[PDB]
Amino acid sequence: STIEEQAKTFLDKFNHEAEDLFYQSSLASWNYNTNITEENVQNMNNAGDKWSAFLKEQSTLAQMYPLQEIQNLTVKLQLQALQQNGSSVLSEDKSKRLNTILNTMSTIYSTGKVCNPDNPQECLLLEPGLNEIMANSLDYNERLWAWESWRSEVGKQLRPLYEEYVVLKNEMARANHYEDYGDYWRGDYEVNGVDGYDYSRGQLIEDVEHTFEEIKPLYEHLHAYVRAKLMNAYPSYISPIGCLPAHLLGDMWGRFWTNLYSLTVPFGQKPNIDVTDAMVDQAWDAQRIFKEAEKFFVSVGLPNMTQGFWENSMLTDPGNVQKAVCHPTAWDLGKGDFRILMCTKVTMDDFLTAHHEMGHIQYDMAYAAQPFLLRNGANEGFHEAVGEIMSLSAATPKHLKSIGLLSPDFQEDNETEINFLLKQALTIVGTLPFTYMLEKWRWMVFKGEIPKDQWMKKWWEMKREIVGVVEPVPHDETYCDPASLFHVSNDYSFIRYYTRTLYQFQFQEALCQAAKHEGPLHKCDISNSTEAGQKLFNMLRLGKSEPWTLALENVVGAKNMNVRPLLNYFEPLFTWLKDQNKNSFVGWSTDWSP
Amino acid sequence: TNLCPFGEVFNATRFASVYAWNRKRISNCVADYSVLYNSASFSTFKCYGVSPTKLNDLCFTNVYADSFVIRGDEVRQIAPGQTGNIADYNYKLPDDFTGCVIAWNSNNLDSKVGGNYNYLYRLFRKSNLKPFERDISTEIYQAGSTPCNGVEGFNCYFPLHSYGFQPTHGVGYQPYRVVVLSFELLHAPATVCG
Ligand SMILES: *[C@@H]1O[C@H](CO)[C@@H](O)[C@H](O)[C@H]1NC(C)=O
Ligand SMILES: *[C@@H]1O[C@H](CO)[C@@H](O)[C@H](O)[C@H]1NC(C)=O
Ligand SMILES: *[C@@H]1O[C@H](CO)[C@@H](O)[C@H](O)[C@H]1NC(C)=O
Ligand SMILES: *[C@@H]1O[C@H](CO)[C@@H](O)[C@H](O)[C@H]1NC(C)=O
Ligand SMILES: *[C@@H]1O[C@H](CO)[C@@H](O)[C@H](O)[C@H]1NC(C)=O
Repeated sequence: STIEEQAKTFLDKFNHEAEDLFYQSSLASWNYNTNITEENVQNMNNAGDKWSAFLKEQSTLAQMYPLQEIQNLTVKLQLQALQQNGSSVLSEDKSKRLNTILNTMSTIYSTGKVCNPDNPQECLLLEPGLNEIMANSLDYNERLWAWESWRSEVGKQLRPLYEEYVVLKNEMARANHYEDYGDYWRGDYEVNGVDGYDYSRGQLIEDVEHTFEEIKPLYEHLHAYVRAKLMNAYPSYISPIGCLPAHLLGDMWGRFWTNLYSLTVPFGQKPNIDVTDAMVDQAWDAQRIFKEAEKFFVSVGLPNMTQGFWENSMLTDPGNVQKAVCHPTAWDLGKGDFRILMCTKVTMDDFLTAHHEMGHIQYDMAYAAQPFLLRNGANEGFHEAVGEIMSLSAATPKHLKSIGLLSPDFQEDNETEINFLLKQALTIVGTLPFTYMLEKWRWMVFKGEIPKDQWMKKWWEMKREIVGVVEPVPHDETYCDPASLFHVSNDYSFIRYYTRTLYQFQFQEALCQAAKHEGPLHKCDISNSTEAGQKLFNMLRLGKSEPWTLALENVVGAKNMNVRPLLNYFEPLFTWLKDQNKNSFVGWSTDWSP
Repeated sequence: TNLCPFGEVFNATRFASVYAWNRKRISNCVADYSVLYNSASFSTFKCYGVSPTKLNDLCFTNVYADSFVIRGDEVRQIAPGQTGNIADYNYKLPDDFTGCVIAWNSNNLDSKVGGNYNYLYRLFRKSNLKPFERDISTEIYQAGSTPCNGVEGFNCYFPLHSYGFQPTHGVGYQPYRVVVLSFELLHAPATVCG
């Protein structure tokens, strides 16, 4: 009868059709991912094209349901998520050119190879060649060569491609009544039409800037201490008051700072916690690791894995016979098919990753009752944050001592948790300024607050005010340095990681304030606390049926990104860094350059 | 005198779709529910209006066995007073239901790799069904005001879809064979007892 009932019936049909076709597409992509064969590639591409064509057709048939006449909010959310026509709003010629640019970017990034200044025929790709160069070399000159060569090989190649990409994505976004493509992306955190829980797309920019402003002291202390350690590791190549070199940050592009741990560990003599030896000594295997993670999740009352998870997921590399792409991934194939694909080597890192991916799968099981369009995190940063808090809880020495992978003879003195917190901050507080800066630059580019000839001129400007990173060599505008990243090149939203980092600590503090945990936050262990488990499940089961602000308040009690949990988590480390940095100039000067 | 043919209802290989469920009538025989109760392989043996024990020592004039295949996450809808797609559009159990709903996982037979699209449920209906009334009529469903003229289009939908049953589906989406026994009493002499 009414338009609302017609839209309800339409979405009722779309739910079942999309469930079937998404199950087929994901099953084909899974069969490819476990078994890299060209026939499997054919199956995957056929099913993916079928899914994309079905999405296009359903978006078309949905656009004739006007949103302004829908009083329901879940129906409005589904219709909004389905009516966004994407690149189809553009003409065929420009859309084909855009897809060509996207595929050329993907190929240029995924196939580019850098070569030595003497052997241009035998040389190395990004992975694992440049990967190991950045993650293991302590040679300044080798890292500088790797960095400059890859920036001047893939970035320069993608620069005109990125120009066309940006200037066509602006057309695509404004054709959907968006201010830019950056606004299109921020439209994930946007909430409208809910009183007391609305969220504008500029509200996200405001909130991200505010939380980063609050972080800036802790990050700056971490950066100063790391700068002092690299002073003691590279005498003449760093200034005592300046910033850090770009190439010398443990990674190709300074996303994570983990690979500085050996060069920045607070107490090298103290034994870092590593139960991999205690795992091989008890003959632990992949099945044992995942059973331990499942038992951990049952401890907090979240349901144990379905039998299909044990049967159908690839928890171990199937030998050297068949080759597979086994980055550890969680797969919600739909219709109750939850799987994890990971080549599990018995290790503490892989133990933590098993907890991470089982957290992903547990979140996926939570909202398996929401309609198909609402089976995702409340926003893009919720799903990986729920995945990350479980690794945080499992890595704690209390859990390890309780599961029998750490002997009760182990003693916790200030040195070991300082080591733990520095590791955690190198992983986490290192990536926050980089992520925020990169997405700030990208949004400025998309909106147009930057003339094109001033991209890098501004980009390496803000490195100096935001992250504290100087360019080892000057760059002209033909460079497109950010495209050297997997996400900038391959058209991905990068602020999901900043938001994820904030929400994970908010979730952790909320859960073990509901777990009655007494003591420092970094000792937070949620195991055996069914109260925290129920608290988190109340948020998890929503999917994105309710606004992300309301879902976040369902656990934290705040409607916004609360930076306070992160600072509270790193409080012991923050105090230790303040004590340590008394004989160093905290704060970096933007003028000094290599 | 003879044993009531419950086996061929349960031993059968082809169950109907839920929208076109099979009705089989049992009468003029002595019914043994002991195997039904003690099978212990059923994942849902819920009896309404009668207890599992006393029904064996009870007389009825007619029994109806309604066979069909549904999802697992929908077996709950086979119960008096329930509401959903299966309860309202496909198969309705009355509020005063006086029979036993039996349901067992059948992921092995009724699901095959690539999908077993032979089982259909009625996704849309103009009005919810009545108790024990079958709706196999397949007129195109008109959501809006414009008539359909028997073709697919805006506000116009085919009223039947299929569970793409696969062996790797979750337990709630795994196929579940459901046999619904309904016991009836009339003024005519009872024929199902013993
Ligand atoms: C991998 O794919 C090939 C090609 O389809 C197939 O012959 C082989 O059986 C597959 N491996 C497994 C373990 O199924
Ligand atoms: C919105 O629709 C859902 C089903 O689509 C329904 O359960 C809910 O009650 C509706 N909202 C309101 C306020 O009635
Ligand atoms: C998970 O725990 C429940 C609790 O009773 C149990 O019924 C179920 O069998 C367990 N899952 C598996 C796969 O064993
Ligand atoms: C959880 O509780 C069980 C039983 O009370 C105990 O055996 C186990 O060690 C506990 N684990 C943790 C991490 O508290
Ligand atoms: C049909 O198969 C079942 C096995 O579960 C069993 O009742 C018997 O073998 C067959 N039925 C009859 C009435 O024999």
